[PDB]
Amino acid sequence: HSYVELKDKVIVPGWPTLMLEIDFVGGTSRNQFLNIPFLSVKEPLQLPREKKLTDYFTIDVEPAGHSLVNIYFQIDDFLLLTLNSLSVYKDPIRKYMFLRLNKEQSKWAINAAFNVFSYRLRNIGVGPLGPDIRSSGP
Amino acid sequence: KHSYVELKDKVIVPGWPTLMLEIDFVGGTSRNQFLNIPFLSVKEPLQLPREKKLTDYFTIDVEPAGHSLVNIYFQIDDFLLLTLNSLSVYKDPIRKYMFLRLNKEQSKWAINAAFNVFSYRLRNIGVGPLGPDIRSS
Amino acid sequence: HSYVELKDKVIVPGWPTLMLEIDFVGGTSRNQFLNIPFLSVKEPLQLPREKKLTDYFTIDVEPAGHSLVNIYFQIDDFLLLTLNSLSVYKDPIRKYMFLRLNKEQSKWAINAAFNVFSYRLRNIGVGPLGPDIRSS
Amino acid sequence: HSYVELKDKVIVPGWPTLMLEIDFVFLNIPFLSVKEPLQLPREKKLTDYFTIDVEPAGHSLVNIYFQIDDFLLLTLNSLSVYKDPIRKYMFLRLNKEQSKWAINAAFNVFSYRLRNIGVGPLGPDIRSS
Amino acid sequence: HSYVELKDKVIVPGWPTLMLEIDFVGGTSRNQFLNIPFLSVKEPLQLPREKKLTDYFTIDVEPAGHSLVNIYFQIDDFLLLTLNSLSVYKDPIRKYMFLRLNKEQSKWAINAAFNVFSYRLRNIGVGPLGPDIRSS
Amino acid sequence: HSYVELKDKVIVPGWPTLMLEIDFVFLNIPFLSVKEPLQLPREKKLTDYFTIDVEPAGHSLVNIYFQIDDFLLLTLNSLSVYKDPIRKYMFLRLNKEQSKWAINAAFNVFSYRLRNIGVGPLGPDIRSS
Amino acid sequence: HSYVELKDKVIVPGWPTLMLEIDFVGGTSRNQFLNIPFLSVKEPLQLPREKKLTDYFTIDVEPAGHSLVNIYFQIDDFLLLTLNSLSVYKDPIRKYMFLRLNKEQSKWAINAAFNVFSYRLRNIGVGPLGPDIRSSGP
Amino acid sequence: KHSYVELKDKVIVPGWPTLMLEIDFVGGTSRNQFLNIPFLSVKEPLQLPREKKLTDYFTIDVEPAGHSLVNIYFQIDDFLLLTLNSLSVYKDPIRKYMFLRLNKEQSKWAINAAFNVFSYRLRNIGVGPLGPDIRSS
Amino acid sequence: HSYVELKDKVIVPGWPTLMLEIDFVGGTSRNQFLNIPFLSVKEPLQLPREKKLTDYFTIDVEPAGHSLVNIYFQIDDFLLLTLNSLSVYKDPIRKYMFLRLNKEQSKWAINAAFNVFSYRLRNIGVGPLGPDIRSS
Amino acid sequence: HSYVELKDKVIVPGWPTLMLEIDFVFLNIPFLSVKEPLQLPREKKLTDYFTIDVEPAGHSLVNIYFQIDDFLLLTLNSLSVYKDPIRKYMFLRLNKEQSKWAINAAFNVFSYRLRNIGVGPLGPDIRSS
Amino acid sequence: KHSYVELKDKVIVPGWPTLMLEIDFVGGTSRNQFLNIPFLSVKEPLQLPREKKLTDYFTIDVEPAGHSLVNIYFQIDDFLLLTLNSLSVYKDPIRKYMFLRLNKEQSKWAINAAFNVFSYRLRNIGVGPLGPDIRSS
Amino acid sequence: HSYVELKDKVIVPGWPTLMLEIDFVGGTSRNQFLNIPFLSVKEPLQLPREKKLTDYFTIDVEPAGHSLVNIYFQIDDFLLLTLNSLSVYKDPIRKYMFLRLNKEQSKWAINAAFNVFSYRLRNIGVGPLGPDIRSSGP
Ligand SMILES: Nc1nc2c(ncn2[C@@H]2O[C@H](CO)[C@@H](OP(=O)(O)O)[C@H]2O)c(=O)[nH]1
Ligand SMILES: Nc1nc2c(ncn2[C@@H]2O[C@H](CO)[C@@H](OP(=O)(O)O)[C@H]2O)c(=O)[nH]1
Ligand SMILES: Nc1nc2c(ncn2[C@@H]2O[C@H](CO)[C@@H](OP(=O)(O)O)[C@H]2O)c(=O)[nH]1
Ligand SMILES: Nc1nc2c(ncn2[C@@H]2O[C@H](CO)[C@@H](OP(=O)(O)O)[C@H]2O)c(=O)[nH]1
Ligand SMILES: Nc1nc2c(ncn2[C@@H]2O[C@H](CO)[C@@H](OP(=O)(O)O)[C@H]2O)c(=O)[nH]1
Ligand SMILES: Nc1nc2c(ncn2[C@@H]2O[C@H](CO)[C@@H](OP(=O)(O)O)[C@H]2O)c(=O)[nH]1
Ligand SMILES: [Cl-]
Ligand SMILES: [Cl-]
Ligand SMILES: [Cl-]
Ligand SMILES: [Cl-]
Ligand SMILES: [Cl-]
Ligand SMILES: [Cl-]
Ligand SMILES: [Cl-]
Ligand SMILES: [Cl-]
Ligand SMILES: [Cl-]
Ligand SMILES: [Cl-]
Ligand SMILES: [Cl-]
Ligand SMILES: [Cl-]
Ligand SMILES: [Cl-]
Ligand SMILES: [Cl-]
Ligand SMILES: [Cl-]
Repeated sequence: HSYVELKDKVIVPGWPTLMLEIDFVGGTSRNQFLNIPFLSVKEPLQLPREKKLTDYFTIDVEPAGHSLVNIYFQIDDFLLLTLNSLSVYKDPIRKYMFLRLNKEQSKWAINAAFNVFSYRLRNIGVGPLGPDIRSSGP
Repeated sequence: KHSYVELKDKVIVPGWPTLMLEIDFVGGTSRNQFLNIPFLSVKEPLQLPREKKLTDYFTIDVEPAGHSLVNIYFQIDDFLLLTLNSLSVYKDPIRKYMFLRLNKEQSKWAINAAFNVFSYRLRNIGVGPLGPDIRSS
Repeated sequence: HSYVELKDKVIVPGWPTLMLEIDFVGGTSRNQFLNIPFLSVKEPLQLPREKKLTDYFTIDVEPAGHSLVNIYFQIDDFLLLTLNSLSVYKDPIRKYMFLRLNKEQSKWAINAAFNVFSYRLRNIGVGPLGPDIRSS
Repeated sequence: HSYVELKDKVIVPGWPTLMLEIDFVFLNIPFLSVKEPLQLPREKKLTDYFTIDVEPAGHSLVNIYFQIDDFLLLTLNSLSVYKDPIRKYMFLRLNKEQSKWAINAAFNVFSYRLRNIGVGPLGPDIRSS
Repeated sequence: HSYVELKDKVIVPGWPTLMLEIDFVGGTSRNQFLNIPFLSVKEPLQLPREKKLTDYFTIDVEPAGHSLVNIYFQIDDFLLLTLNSLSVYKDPIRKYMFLRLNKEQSKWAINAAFNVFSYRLRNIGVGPLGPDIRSS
Repeated sequence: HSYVELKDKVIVPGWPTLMLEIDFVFLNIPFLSVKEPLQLPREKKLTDYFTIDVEPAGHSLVNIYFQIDDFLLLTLNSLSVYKDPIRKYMFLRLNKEQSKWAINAAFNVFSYRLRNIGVGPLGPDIRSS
Repeated sequence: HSYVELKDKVIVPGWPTLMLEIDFVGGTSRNQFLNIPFLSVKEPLQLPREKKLTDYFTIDVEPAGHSLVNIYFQIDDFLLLTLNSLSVYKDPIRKYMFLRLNKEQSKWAINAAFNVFSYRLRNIGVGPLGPDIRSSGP
Repeated sequence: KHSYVELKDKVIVPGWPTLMLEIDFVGGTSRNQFLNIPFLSVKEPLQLPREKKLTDYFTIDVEPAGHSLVNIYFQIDDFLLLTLNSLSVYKDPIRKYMFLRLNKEQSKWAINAAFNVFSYRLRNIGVGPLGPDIRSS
Repeated sequence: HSYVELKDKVIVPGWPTLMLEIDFVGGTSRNQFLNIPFLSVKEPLQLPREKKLTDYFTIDVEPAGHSLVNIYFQIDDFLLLTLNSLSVYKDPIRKYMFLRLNKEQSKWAINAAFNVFSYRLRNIGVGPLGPDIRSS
Repeated sequence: HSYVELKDKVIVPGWPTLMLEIDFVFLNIPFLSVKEPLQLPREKKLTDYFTIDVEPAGHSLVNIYFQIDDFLLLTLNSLSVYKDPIRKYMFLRLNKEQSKWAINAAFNVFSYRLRNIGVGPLGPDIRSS
Repeated sequence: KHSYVELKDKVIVPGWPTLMLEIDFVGGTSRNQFLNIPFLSVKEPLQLPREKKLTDYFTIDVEPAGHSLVNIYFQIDDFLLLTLNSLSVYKDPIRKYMFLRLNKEQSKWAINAAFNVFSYRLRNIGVGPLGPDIRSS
Repeated sequence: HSYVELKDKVIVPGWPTLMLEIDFVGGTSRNQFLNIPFLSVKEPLQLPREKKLTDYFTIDVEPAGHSLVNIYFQIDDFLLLTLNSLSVYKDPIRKYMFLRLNKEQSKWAINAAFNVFSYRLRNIGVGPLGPDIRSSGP
């Protein structure tokens, strides 16, 4: 297989957001969390409270330059189905993915030597013009 | 259908007074870092009527445009649009539906605040001593 | 006249550096100074006895974008002669000039509404590969 | 001779890393992807092989120039994943914030080292796929 | 006229803060500045281009006790308008005012025989619960 | 809702302690007398449960406001010697010197923790008498 | 039993002083000693050079507030007799006592987490007006 | 029997020149921390005769008043009492036997020095620019 | 007149110290101030309200050798009276004076081409053996 | 009494050392050559025996004055290689740079200690020849 | 045989303009530390002809004189010697072959650079405000 | 035996230099090397690449004052021959030697508590007037 890029275009302004929050080992201050707008979704995600994220969603942080980091992903079939069914951009999710962070995003990941303590997905809702904005594409 | 178009950098002209967009978030992390965006260069200061308020004329909306960048979307009432276009040093740049792009660092901040806007304002900043000489040059 | 750009190329790796230290009105004690590498010079800029860079310079910060700022300057006739004779890049200095700050450096000027409290000159030396680097 | 850039493409996602860490009188910079760990002889130290010079390259950006002795160069070029990127005369670019930090320190480096960073759980799969 | 007290209640938890940074004549390099949280404001106090707080203010430290000191101030007409329009507490600012330093803060003014070297304004932001706190 | 004060009376001489320690970008504050040690689950950390906000409350004094997640609140209220003092929204007052320190740091907290402090030789006798 | 407060009023100005000096674990600089004027005495204390203070006098430092500490005491009968016989205020000493320190006094005790390294009593003499002052009560 | 009475805070009047009591201890810990006590507000500066000295007019005595607080006790000769009362902005506050209270921090310092006074003085401090306007207001 | 030497002996171990803090034009943010123990005094030098040491002093750094520098000063009449009445060493202060910097202290003045940005006065206390030491 | 200088001649090349180390609110000063290591009783600490006072002695140089309790004095005088150099009242001189450092700290010492430094490979031969 | 004689400290006269010798090394360690040596006090500024250069008039050579100290040896052309002697406040101190001694700290620096001179110059420094009053006194 | 001083006078200006470089344990920054001009030599030193310096040349750093250090030396017969034959000052080298460093030289040695990591001899060549200078003695 290969690891396919999850590109920026899966973020569609005005649609609720799925956010991947990452905390690194030795992080003390919370403004050190790496928060990544991950996917725009038609409705918020809800996983079976029984199931854990760690069993359906593996992440891995690697260096990609002198101040860049990439995030690599393993996504279980059942979550890929769920995510593909929520995603506003049409079915962008594959089993093996990655996305590139910019230099600003990468600062704390480089400092913790890519050592991850905890991660999660969080549903982030929309602002006052959200419907208008998504309705307004050219 | 209308379109959301970009208020680009060219609308800031060096030497002219500045209209500054100031946004505060609800649960923004890190202290003493503000979101101050020079918004539009103006020939004369903005002055809204005393009884009416800004949020009757001006609505904003911060959303993500990708895995790192964030845009402020906004809707501008017809009255403030005429006023702002008439004051604007750049020729009539203002439209009813727009956005401006945040930079890499500002995006990070807005993301960290979960895009959650507590308030915002528009403030007049004057010019330094060489201002007159800079615009007339 | 026109305000002509003092561009990045007048900083040449391996030569001592002329630097502009700026303090903005407001902010916090925690705030570092804004420190702008300004000109690569043959040798340290020495001012006449009892003088300061404020005595030959006049600066004015103006926005140039949604997160960008330029610094505009007016440079006195004698300092103009001085900096043109120390400059590594051939005679880059004019009386009316500006330089463009990046989106990091502008952050500090914008939150102070462009208002400078003070500035002064600093001279910076070169490390152990300096001459080697400029030769290459 | 000329100081050639050690470009970002010497970093290969999936393989272990050499982190350049620098204390100005602090920054971490991934430096080189390697096939095996670096470990100098017991009775030498990095500064026997490696000189660092931090230098301004514009009105905001800063480069780190460095000179690599021949023994460290043949060693690093053998361990490197990317094929023989290392030369005697080189530089690398710091970002907007690293630069500022460097400027604030008047470019004075107090110390520096090279540290082996192992890889994540998908590491071997990323590079092998 | 009378010197009216700018009391503690004009600092309101959860709002940005206006601060007065004072340097006293004498003392030591080790001495921290005297930093007095002065006014809670809607937004940061921005001064007109090229101006400083010294240009609108006049301060005078006098003892008020065996280990107590007050700061007296005379506030210029335009800054008076400005601070009364940013104030969170409703219009607390008068032209002639004083504030009472505590027995810790007075220690620093008394050992300098009340003599100020300089002062300037600082603006301080709010943490992650700021708006939450002011709402409650 | 309202931020209620965590008063001094939650400190009971004789019983072990929870020390709030805070590093501004340093102060120790006895925080809560507890019957048994606090120890969070292995895979969480304090800042998952606990937000701190330092704020000026006059011309000299400073308070620390904080928000406590429900799990940490039920946990702390069970261990507490004083009966259920802990709420979701609270503050505590710093002294004249702590305040100054806080002001000098522009109220910026770099880190904070909660540490178990055992008791002295008369500890059990003090509380039991 | 209970632990009885040794109140300020046992300090009678103009009379020599008994001082309790406390040093904490990890104290480096001597201006970190906690010195407490403990009792006013008619004459200086002198314990049998044979006997140790630690056998007749136990101390214990506890928290009492967010920046307050209290000192708790166990006083052997023989020292209580001795102290009661020296004390200017009439017989204030009991077997189980405590006194409250203010916030200023408590700073280094809070920093060492109440961990005591060493303590002692010291006789502190009087100034030039001492007799006049003690003679002058209203 | 006489009594030792308190020289209270009210005898310091803002806007008037200050008579400052300065005490040095023998083995005081911590450097650059002085014991400077503003002592009495005066209409005109104090000036003792050149030949005579302060310790012929003024005697001080630092003692503890409890487990934390410390008082400076003092005895003031009849000549300096007349002089000080005549100079005092507050109406005749000075008596022959007095004390003033030290604060929590100063007590700690005096305790740490074992109350052991090396020397002391009385020094005139002037007024700032608003002084005149503050007392006549 | 002549510039008379303020010699080392006017610093007397065990007494508070009067110090001159100097900032030179140029250099680096990293540069410590040049701090010269200047006079041992009975008590702290207190200046009149609103005044600074620059208001009574005039200084001029000149070289005295291949790595040596002296500081020359002109001292105003009232400050002359003040420092002569606080001096521990009997009346050492004249209107025109100089003091000799050592090869370490001159290093800092020479690299700035003798050019001072500012100076101010500092007062330094004494440790726990101070009076003991001066008595001995 | 008088504060007498602890001169350089109390340092005897070849014999182990007592290093005076001082942290201003950092300097190492060889202090005394000793025949055997110093080790205080378990329940005491240096500052019980030893007071330090840093003081300016000219327009550039600084001395460290110190007072040595009688027990530490008899102990140090027995271990000393040079014969009984130690008195109750003493001082030592700092160099041009140590001084500057001391001045920069407003002479404020945060801590100080005495550390045993063993000897080199020729140590015993140097002193015995 | 000629001799290399010392340019001693006496040739620097306080109150007069300074001729400063500035030396840069090739691989000198430590940043922002320069080798600036005040070289000779002069009545008027030095000004070499525009076409000719310093290294045609002036040659320097840094060597060790022992286990710690280092001397700068130099050779001075006949033209610059006449010029420098005529400008020199001190009476004719310059000869064709000389040296000056470096101090303990400067020696260390020169040693660390392996004595390896990259370039050097002579620069005029003026006088402070009391200059006139200092030399005429 | 005794340890004989290797005095400054063995440095003869204008003649190439032999330099003893010393690095101390815990030295991080290279401007912390102690470099000592050791001997002036008629030609550069060249030891049999087979042989090590450590077998022919032992060094030892000792304290000699509150800010002074001395370096003590053991020099094998074969290197003494070699050094004596190179040395410009006539035959100054003995088996047991020492030299005194000044206070400036001693700073980093005192900081590392005299603990040596590595040392070596390095040949340092001469400047543009070197021959003239050595020819010019009075
Ligand atoms: N995404 C977004 N949310 C905003 C904005 N302004 C206020 N908010 C609030 O922040 C929340 C998302 O972080 C939204 O509430 P809701 O998501 O709970 O409906 C929304 O009401 C904005 O400009 N963008
Ligand atoms: N590079 C990398 N390391 C990780 C990640 N998550 C956890 N780690 C841990 O951090 C270490 C690298 O800093 C690895 O251990 P290892 O180096 O002992 O193999 C690994 O266990 C990740 O996403 N990327
Ligand atoms: N709280 C307290 N602890 C003390 C005191 N004296 C010594 N200690 C020691 O300090 C520790 C608390 O900081 C205790 O150990 P423990 O916590 O392992 O029981 C105790 O042994 C004291 O007076 N009070
Ligand atoms: N208690 C006290 N002692 C003083 C004072 N001034 C000087 N001293 C000296 O300090 C000592 C007590 O610390 C006293 O000596 P004595 O106690 O040895 O008799 C006393 O002489 C003072 O004001 N109060
Ligand atoms: N004093 C000294 N110690 C050295 C030297 N070289 C190495 N050392 C080591 O440093 C230590 C002293 O700091 C010694 O160990 P030791 O103290 O355990 O005997 C010794 O092994 C030297 O030249 N002088
Ligand atoms: N010793 C010395 N070397 C110098 C000087 N100026 C330049 N150099 C160069 O430094 C080198 C010695 O460190 C010399 O080259 P070389 O020794 O390779 O011949 C020499 O050319 C100087 O003034 N003294
Ligand atoms: Cl995609
Ligand atoms: Cl667009
Ligand atoms: Cl544009
Ligand atoms: Cl360019
Ligand atoms: Cl300047
Ligand atoms: Cl109030
Ligand atoms: Cl200001
Ligand atoms: Cl009682
Ligand atoms: Cl009373
Ligand atoms: Cl009162
Ligand atoms: Cl002298
Ligand atoms: Cl001043
Ligand atoms: Cl000579
Ligand atoms: Cl001379
Ligand atoms: Cl010899």
